[PDB]
Amino acid sequence: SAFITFEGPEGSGKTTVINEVYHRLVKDYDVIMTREPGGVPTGEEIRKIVLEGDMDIRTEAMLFAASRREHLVLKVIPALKEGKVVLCDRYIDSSLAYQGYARGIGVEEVRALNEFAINGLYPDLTIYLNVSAEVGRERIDQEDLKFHEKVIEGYQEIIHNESQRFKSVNADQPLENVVEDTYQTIIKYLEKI
Amino acid sequence: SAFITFEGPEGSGKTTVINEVYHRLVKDYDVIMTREPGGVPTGEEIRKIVLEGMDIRTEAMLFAASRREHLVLKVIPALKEGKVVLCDRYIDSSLAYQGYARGIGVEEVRALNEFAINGLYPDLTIYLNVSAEVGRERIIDQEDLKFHEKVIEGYQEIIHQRFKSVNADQPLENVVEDTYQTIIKYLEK
Ligand SMILES: Cc1cn([C@H]2CCCN([C@H](CC(C)(C)C)c3ccc(C(=O)O)c(Oc4cccc(Br)c4)c3)C2)c(=O)[nH]c1=O
Ligand SMILES: Cc1cn([C@H]2CCCN([C@H](CC(C)(C)C)c3ccc(C(=O)O)c(Oc4cccc(Br)c4)c3)C2)c(=O)[nH]c1=O
Repeated sequence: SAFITFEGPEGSGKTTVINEVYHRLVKDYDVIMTREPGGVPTGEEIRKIVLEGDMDIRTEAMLFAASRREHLVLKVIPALKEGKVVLCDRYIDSSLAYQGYARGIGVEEVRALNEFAINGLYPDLTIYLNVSAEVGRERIDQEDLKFHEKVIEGYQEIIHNESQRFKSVNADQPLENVVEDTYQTIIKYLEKI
Repeated sequence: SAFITFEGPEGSGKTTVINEVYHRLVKDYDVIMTREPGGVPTGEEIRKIVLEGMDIRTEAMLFAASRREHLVLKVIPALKEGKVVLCDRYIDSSLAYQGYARGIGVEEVRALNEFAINGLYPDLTIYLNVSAEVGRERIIDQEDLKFHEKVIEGYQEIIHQRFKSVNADQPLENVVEDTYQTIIKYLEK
């Protein structure tokens, strides 16, 4: 079993990449792909509160962490117990970069919150779709651009402090190459375990 | 302004105490009575999830999220107006109930709630210290009795500066008087 998360800003091609990589991995592994809330009823009700939110950033961060726990308990943990490879589109690192860094709560504060939610369940491997701010901008106002750059800056601060868990993939390449590198990184990891 | 929370297990006379203290303090102060979620839309929606539908950590994070919304949208605006806010249950209830009695761990729940309150600790906290036996009589099953006892043990650990322990085994008239005198001494100094 392996718990692999996918991370990146908007414009990294993350969702297109995970979809392709998953389609290729299904041919050789017992794998599922999910994201939060991912159909878990409580997480879906929490999602509705977030979308209906000038919500206080700490309340928003707690709602993401509550959804994360419900999705972890109902979907992720049972699949890992059945020996599956679990691919998850966004996890703890999205809260660290968005709520912690870009919104300014602080990465360390948001990490403490998320550690309460995940109760030790860190990913075995996190693929970071490393898109430059400029390529990201072109794939997508001043406020939206400032936020996008701050999300990228946050991910770089997180990856600098936890190098071993992450595998950075060049997301500035054509999408076919991003898919290939991510798939190869994953199979290299899965064949070692 | 003053932020005063009230804590205690069921059967501590907490409802009677807050209402009677409110009625006496309104003569001299701009006072409000509140409890979470306290009518804050988001908090009320979180409460519906809790009541109409759970993993204990998800539950703890929902109480904390409702706590933050009630603090930001109701408590802080009242404190800014110069109000005395009488709040029925706060951080200490999550520590005693989720942390201790439900078994998540007091330290884990404390960290969660410090994220939620971001330094906004009560100015004063009245703990209505009732014995399990007097509390049980005021309430009126084995699992419920043991849970009530665990809640009390949870509060004992928390209490072990803002805390003012009032002897809630006394008749309620005396519990009210002691609580009111404790609050006046705080407000007037
Ligand atoms: C997992 C995670 C993600 N993200 C970002 C990633 C980029 C998109 N954004 C938006 C947020 C916005 C406030 C509605 C604008 C956004 C966009 C679409 C949706 C949807 O599912 O339709 C959405 O809802 C969700 C998603 C996941 C959990 C819950 Br609960 C609610 C939020 C959320 C964080 O910031 N932190 C995190 O931990
Ligand atoms: C502030 C706080 C309280 N409590 C306890 C105190 C004793 C009562 N219990 C129950 C819980 C139960 C699971 C439904 C049995 C209970 C009973 C009635 C209600 C209702 O308001 O109708 C209720 O809903 C709420 C209350 C507050 C916030 C949100 Br959100 C939902 C929960 C909650 C904790 O445990 N931690 C805390 O931080």
